[PDB]
Amino acid sequence: DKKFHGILDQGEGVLIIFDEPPVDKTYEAALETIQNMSKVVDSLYNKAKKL
Amino acid sequence: EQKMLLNLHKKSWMEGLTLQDYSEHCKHNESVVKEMLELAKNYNKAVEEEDKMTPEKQDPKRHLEEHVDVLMTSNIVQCLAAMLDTVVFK
Amino acid sequence: DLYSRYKKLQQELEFLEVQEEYIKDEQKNLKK
Amino acid sequence: YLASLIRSVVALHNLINNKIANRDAEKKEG
Amino acid sequence: ATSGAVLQAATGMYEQLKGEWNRKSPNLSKCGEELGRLKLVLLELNFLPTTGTKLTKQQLILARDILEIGAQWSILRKDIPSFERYMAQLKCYYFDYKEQLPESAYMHQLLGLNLLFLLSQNRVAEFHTELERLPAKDIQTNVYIKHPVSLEQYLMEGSYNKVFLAKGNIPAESYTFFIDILLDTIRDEIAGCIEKAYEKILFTEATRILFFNTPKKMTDYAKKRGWVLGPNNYYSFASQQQKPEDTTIPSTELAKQVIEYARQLEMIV
Amino acid sequence: RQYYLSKIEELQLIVNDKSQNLRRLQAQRNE
Amino acid sequence: PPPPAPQDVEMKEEAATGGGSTGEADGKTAAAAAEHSQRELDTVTLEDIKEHVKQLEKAVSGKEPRFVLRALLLPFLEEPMDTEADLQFRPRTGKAASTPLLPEVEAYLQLLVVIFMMNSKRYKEAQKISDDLMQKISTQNRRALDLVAAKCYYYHARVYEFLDKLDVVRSFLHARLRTATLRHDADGQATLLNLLLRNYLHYSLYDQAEKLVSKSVFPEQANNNEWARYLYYTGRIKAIQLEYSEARRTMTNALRKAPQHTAVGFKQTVHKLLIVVELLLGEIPDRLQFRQPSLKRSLMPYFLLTQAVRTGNLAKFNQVLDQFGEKFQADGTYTLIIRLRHNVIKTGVRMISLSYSRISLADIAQKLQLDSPEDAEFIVAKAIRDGVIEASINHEKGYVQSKEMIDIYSTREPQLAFHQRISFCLDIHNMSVKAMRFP
Amino acid sequence: VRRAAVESLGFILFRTPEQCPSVVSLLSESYNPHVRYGAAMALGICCAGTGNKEAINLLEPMTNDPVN
Amino acid sequence: ITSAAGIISLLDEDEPQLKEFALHKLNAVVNDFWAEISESVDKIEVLYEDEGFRSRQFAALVASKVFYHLGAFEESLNYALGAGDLFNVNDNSEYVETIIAKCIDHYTKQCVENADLPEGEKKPIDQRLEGIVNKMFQRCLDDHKYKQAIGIALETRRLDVFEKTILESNDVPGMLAYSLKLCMSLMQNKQFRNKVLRVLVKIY
Amino acid sequence: DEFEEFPAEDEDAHVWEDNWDDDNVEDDFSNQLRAELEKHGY
Repeated sequence: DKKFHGILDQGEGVLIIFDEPPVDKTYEAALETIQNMSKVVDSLYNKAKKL
Repeated sequence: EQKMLLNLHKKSWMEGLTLQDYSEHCKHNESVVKEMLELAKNYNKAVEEEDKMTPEKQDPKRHLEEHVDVLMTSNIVQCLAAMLDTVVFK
Repeated sequence: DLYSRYKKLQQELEFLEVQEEYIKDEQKNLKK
Repeated sequence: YLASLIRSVVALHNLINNKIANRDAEKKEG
Repeated sequence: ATSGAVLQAATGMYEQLKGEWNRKSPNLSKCGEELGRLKLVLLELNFLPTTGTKLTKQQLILARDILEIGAQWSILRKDIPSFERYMAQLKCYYFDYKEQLPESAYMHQLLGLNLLFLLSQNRVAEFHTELERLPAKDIQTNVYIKHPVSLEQYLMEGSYNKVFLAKGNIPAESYTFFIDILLDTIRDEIAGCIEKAYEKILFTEATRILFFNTPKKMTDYAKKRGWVLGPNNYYSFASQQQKPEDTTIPSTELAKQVIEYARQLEMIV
Repeated sequence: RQYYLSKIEELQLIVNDKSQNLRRLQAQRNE
Repeated sequence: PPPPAPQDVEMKEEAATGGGSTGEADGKTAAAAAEHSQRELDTVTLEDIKEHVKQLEKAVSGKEPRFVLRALLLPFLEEPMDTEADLQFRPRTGKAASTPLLPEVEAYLQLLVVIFMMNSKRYKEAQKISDDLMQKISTQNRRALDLVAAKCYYYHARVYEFLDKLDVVRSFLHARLRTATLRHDADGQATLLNLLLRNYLHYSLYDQAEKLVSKSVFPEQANNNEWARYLYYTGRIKAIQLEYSEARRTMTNALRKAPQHTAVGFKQTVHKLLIVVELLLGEIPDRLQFRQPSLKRSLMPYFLLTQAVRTGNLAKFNQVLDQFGEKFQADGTYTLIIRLRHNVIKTGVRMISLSYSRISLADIAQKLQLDSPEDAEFIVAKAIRDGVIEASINHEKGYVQSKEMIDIYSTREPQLAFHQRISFCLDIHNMSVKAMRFP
Repeated sequence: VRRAAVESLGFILFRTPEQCPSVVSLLSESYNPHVRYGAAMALGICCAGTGNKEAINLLEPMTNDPVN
Repeated sequence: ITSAAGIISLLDEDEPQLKEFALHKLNAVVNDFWAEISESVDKIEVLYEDEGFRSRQFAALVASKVFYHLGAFEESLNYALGAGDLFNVNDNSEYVETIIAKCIDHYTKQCVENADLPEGEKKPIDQRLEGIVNKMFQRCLDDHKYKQAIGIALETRRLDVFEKTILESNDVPGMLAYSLKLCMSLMQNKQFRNKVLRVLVKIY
Repeated sequence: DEFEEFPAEDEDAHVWEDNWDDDNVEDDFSNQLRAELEKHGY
């Protein structure tokens, strides 16, 4: 349920606490930008049929 | 008198090898990429109105140009300064 | 006569080389 | 990467429009 | 023209070669001298067709057999370069004139020897390319081609265990010598890529995996390989893999790359 | 005759390509 | 009205095309970036499927008699290149002879018309050899020659498949290949190499594509249409050469170069060898490569073959392997018998290597029906030698272990990947800037 | 110095006047007005008294330039 | 087809007449199998170095065809340069056209470089290249239209043949004026301008 | 440029995207789970 940051391993019978890095919005902005550049690339593909 | 006065804005060598600030640089890239996304959003509309009603420099194209230019040069110079500092300073 | 044409072509190539070199310099100075 | 890719995209967009415009002029001239 | 008498004399000396190669302990020097005379007589004959008149096929066919003899002569000397140089010219006779000449009974055995020789020197890509030349019917039918391709398929499907002990099916002694080369070649390549594969291997278990019916040869092998036999008698290979180049920041290469980026950005063209 | 015409042909190719390049460079400088 | 259809449009649009090409040939003599390809698509769409036979209503039989003299069907053909017509229009001099050449074969009636093609081609040969020695002046007749010569002598190679083999096609074109090379590439170099490879491959002969390897390099200006052909051919060279990786790479590069849906035959041919070269690496091909409509009932057998290969049951593969052999030969890839029947295990040990970080040498053998672990050790070792699997082997305790799953992002790898894309994007920008302006 | 340097082109290219329009056609319209005056003078000198036509084609807008 | 090039072994074998017969065989197949026969590299290239070999010029011709086919034109010129007689004297095909198109180009480059510093500072020039160049001159001096060699001679700084060209029939004194036109209007090198003017007044 | 030199040459045309795993054949997962559950004795 993500209410608590940690990870189990039964093979060692242990739970582990980590540092949860702050997602780094740069990469999400990057993905949205490249996806929208893919959209504009399809737009240019709609063009260039007029040659 | 030339380059006697210029010493006033003359960049120092430590200023040249200064590595800026990594947290601030990450904030700068964070803001500029988001602005890039918001510019590309309407750049898509601009390219989707390619139909040439009433043939008409505001918004998407050159703004995207200046953004990519400044972002790319800042990132390149920061990486180069970091690398030079890494290899030369020990 | 073909020799005159060949020399004219070579001088045209040289003049175009001068043209592009000047254009490079002007691009740099105009950017600044 | 993102900056360079966007630069390539805008370069292609200028290229295609330039080709379209000069070809339009050539077709109109005839 | 005297070319008829030239052909008759050439056939006579070729028959002398056939008789001398019929000997079970032939003196290869006399046959080589007769090959030297064939060198001279073949000048009046030709390798490329080159002829403005459609030659009677006999002129070709005898030459065919002659090179075929030179093939079986070569494998009798166990001189691989001679086999290579004779096969390189006999290929033209086999293939360029295929529509005109019939099948020689020696061509399957010789072709199989050539393919499994290509295996002997690890000429694997060329070996596969030649399999396109020879149609599917013969690789399906004749043992002389099927068996070497069978061993190669065994190698791809990894049946080295079968390769090292299925030697009873091989047709001729020339095959035996070529595969007495391939067993050590296979051992050498297995040893070379074990560096990729294993981090440790027991000597006595290695002797099984390479199917050494002579354990001594591995020590000679190991001394050849330079393998550091462990204190508990183990070959080890992780010493070359290590933890490579990660800690050492390559640096200057990154600087050159960033310089290249800055160039390709600020340069005018 | 071989030299003259083979030359003028290759230098014609070069000068044509160079003229196109000069055209694009002039356009960029003009902007 | 249907028979007069060429008179209404075709007779005048072809005249306009010829006039425009000659004007480009006369003024703005750089007639190489013009409508040539854009117009010559009309050929395949309309013209070769129209000029094929001596149609009446002035459609074909009336072409030459009306076009008899141009001083400002062979006997009718003799006059347009004769009758003291002005000969400086080199595109006209080429086209007047080459106009029936492709359509005449496109009729394919094969009856006494093969002789027509066989002689009209040597008419073009005489014209071209006469043009070559005089060192034709600067009017791009090399471009107009190379492509139509390629197509017409391809058709004559078909005829030399009907009769004595097509060696002559190679020997001449190779001689022209250097002739094209020493002056400049008029896009003729690409198609000449393509035909040289095609002549080798029709004989399944291959290796003397020592030409294809860097003894002589392929030109970069191949219009994306010679690119697809040459890349397919070199993929086929590298496939049987046991280097399947770069063959699959370059031919996956090739496949996207084909048109949307008009190259159905070429697309079928490329997919037909792409799927097998992929399974040769143990990688199952993509499903979308079996869902294209016209490609289903053509790629269906190898689909079933793929259904056979994603198992350790090579017996199931063999049970249907002989079921469709003749359609493998008709499609010219049946040599799959030599290159699939034994490497089928490679995919199985691949999937195991994906599923298991650690496994026993016995277990890998059990679930792909292998006999003994003594065999399985050699199989996994071979998979390591080929490099298809990144595992490690330790017989001392029966271990097959995947290497450490290190985080790649804290290493040099992301920088290397991003550097490849940086170079690609900057190259795209550079070649884009290189080609804006021409007015 | 820019003005005089451009003006100096006429004294060195007059042997083949037809090149002078081809080179000066870009110095002819530049942000710097001194370069513009130099371009005009160099074009005039280089063509001498020969009616190059194209030189006049370049000078036709230039005689309407805002700068005096 | 003859799709194999192993016949190169006939040149590996020490019989020089067999080597020459093999060379004659390659010369019929050079431009169908150039890549394969070039892959033999030293096995054919050392035959020029074999001074004991009878017809070294034949191997030289074959290797020059090899390099012309391979695009290493300078190596083609160099491998031809030791042939002699079998060198170039016969105009046969486009290959000969290309090798002359490169060889006298190399000669004129060398002559331009030497003529700038010839006051005993000149650099040695192979007399076989000079021989083929003057053979080309002899051909063009009477072939069909000999009013072309004047331009080459002044380009290659060969004043003697330049003086000869207009001393011949030359069909009109308009050619003696055309030489002056080219000297004064297109050749702008003063250091040779003066020499050409001296030759022109000597003609006049 | 078009490739005429090659053999251009509702059986099952469902629109939805599918994978190799959908053509696989096995008994109902209800049956699989039932058999697994009985045989280990629960």
